[PDB]
Amino acid sequence: GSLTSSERIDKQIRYILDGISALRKETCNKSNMCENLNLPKMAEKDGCFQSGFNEETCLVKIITGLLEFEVYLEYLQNRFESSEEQARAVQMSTKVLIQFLQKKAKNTTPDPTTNASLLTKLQAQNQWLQDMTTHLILRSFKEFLQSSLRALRQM
Amino acid sequence: PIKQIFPDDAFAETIKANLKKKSVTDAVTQNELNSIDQIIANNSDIKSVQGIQYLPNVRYLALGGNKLHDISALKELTNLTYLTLEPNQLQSLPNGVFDKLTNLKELQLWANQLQSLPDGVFDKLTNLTYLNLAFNQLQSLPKGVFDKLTNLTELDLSYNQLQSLPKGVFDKLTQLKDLRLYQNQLKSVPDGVFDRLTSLQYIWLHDNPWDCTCPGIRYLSEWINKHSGVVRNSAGSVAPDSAKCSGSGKPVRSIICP
Repeated sequence: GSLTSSERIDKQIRYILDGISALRKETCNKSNMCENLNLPKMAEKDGCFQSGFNEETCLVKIITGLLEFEVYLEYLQNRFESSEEQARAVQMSTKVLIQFLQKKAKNTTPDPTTNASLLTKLQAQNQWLQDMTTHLILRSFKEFLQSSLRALRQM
Repeated sequence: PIKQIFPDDAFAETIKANLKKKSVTDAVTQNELNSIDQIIANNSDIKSVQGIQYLPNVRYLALGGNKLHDISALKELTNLTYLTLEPNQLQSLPNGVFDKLTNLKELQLWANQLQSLPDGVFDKLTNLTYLNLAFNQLQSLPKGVFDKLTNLTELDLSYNQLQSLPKGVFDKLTQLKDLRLYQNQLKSVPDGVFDRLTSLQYIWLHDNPWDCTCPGIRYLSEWINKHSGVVRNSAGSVAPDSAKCSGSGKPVRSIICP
């Protein structure tokens, strides 16, 4: 169904959000960082807000951003000790998510090679930078999901 | 007025918005009530749906949220076809909630503080083509739990704490095409468990800590090798090797017994 599928996506996102919240807790319990990277962000032009809403361009953006987050999600593996099953679950449930959004759609991936070296570049940095990268992934992937969640609720 | 018919505060706002009314004190016609066939009220603050029984033609229902416990009034919506039910805090399904809802095609039941499914609970739902019991925290399934569900084509049991499966659990599901068991605690499955699933197109087994000690792993290991196409990863792609042994991290299907 349409209501079934839409509930099922709503639910999958909420589960990822809970997870992110766990990693958040664990990380700024070390960094206190909760108040360059070019991380995927929603802008009014993407069609996802209530002023300027557009199903088709919103949905393309959701799926493109999520696909861009993936390498940042890979970065996240083994930077967590008490909340690692979740670190893994977040990575894996994003994939399931992207798969649900694709069945929903009609009509652009990232290159693995940039991603292989962007990833060694982030992993190469000092411990403060490493944690600063983490807090920003978590923060921006979260805002991204929330924005995706509100819009899907209106599609 | 609406607030009289639907005594719950949030449920009255749902209906008000559903009908394009200006306040919860507006009167409603027999026409307005007769013609609601879809109610969308997941992640709401509803505690009770009392009043819903005055809405005989609801076919599509999404219902759920932190505060919900009182769903007794669902029982006589004999037209309900698509139901998504998410009572976050609920601990016990009312005796035979689903018994009179025999036109149900699609049932999503996400009730994570429930922990045990009462036996018989799905026995009247013979028209179900799709059952989703993800996100509960199920340690086990009761015997015979899916037996009357002859028509299921999609069954999703992922994100639970299943440690084992009942012998024969899927034996009556010959139309099943899609079966999800990922993100549980399966150490193993019983010999034969998939043998009757001759329509299976997609199965997901990854993110279980499988026990690969021989001879126990035999059946599963050989099963995965002999349906290398059905076995899928989180991105929906073919990945026989996604099923992995705990500790070691080897592919289950890389284990060969004497």
